[PDB]
Amino acid sequence: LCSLDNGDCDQFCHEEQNSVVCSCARGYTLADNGKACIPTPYPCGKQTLE
Amino acid sequence: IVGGQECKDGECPWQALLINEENEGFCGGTILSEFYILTAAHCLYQAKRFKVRVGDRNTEQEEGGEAVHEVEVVIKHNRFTKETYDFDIAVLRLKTPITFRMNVAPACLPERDWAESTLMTQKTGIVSGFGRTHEKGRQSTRLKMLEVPYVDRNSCKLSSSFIITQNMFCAGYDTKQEDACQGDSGGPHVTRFKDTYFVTGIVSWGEGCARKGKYGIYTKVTAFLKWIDRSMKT
Ligand SMILES: O=C(Nc1ccc(-n2ccccc2=O)cn1)[C@H]1C[C@](O)(c2ccc(F)cc2F)CN1C(=O)Nc1ccc(Cl)cc1
Ligand SMILES: [Ca+2]
Repeated sequence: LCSLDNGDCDQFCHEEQNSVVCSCARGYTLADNGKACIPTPYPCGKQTLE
Repeated sequence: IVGGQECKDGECPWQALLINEENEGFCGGTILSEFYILTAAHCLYQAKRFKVRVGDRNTEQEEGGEAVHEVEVVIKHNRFTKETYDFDIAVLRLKTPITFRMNVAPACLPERDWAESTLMTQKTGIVSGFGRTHEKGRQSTRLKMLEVPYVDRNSCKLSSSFIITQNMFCAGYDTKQEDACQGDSGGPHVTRFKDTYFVTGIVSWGEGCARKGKYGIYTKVTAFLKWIDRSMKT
């Protein structure tokens, strides 16, 4: 589950009812696939390109 | 930072610098949000009054991207003491909001359990700052960063002349001449996970800098996540 490559989550991983639940830090939203974290510019934790 | 490399454009955007009335950097900080900076409680004794500079990479010259913010509220952990250096943590509320831009952005605050199982079990973290580039040297002009291995907890209890509490963790090298140093205190230790950087430590203290058989000592942010959250709301 979360022990296997972070449950395939981009960020936070929890095991609820023996299944993976992904979540994201503030300023990100959880994608439709329930795994990717989508920035809502200058999201936390990203080096700046512009 | 002893050794390491220069932060190139945009590489260390969560770095804050606490500056004295002489506009001189004495400690670091981490950008948590537009209003809040993470630093060390012990930095608060190193200056009567101070401000926070964001967006700086070279202190010699003012390029244009830098911005200075005055401090509205200082929140120092009420259990810090110079005797132990335990609970070495503070949060600053700024009077005006940070404008995120190139070289100015926050690092992510992680969740406690995930951080401990996933970030702190990483091979390495990254520490940054404007501190000395050698033990006896002068404060650095350029912002630097250094990858520091996480260090086995028993390995670094054995190495320390002072008690390592559960609010601390060790990072760096046994004999390799790379470490954080004085002037880097208060600044970021972040851990990279899938190209996203989470704050994991606050540069705290060490015996000298880059010494053989000694490690860099950092405040364990995961021990204070609830305290940080509370400080940012109340
Ligand atoms: O303040 C310092 N050291 C210090 C302070 C307090 C304690 N300490 C720790 C626990 C309990 C009591 C206590 O005093 C230990 N070292 C300064 C002077 C320092 O010891 C020092 C010594 C000889 C020198 F020639 C120059 C120096 F700057 C190095 N310091 C420092 O903070 N280094 C450091 C900090 C963070 C990291 Cl990640 C790596 C290195
Ligand atoms: Ca500058």
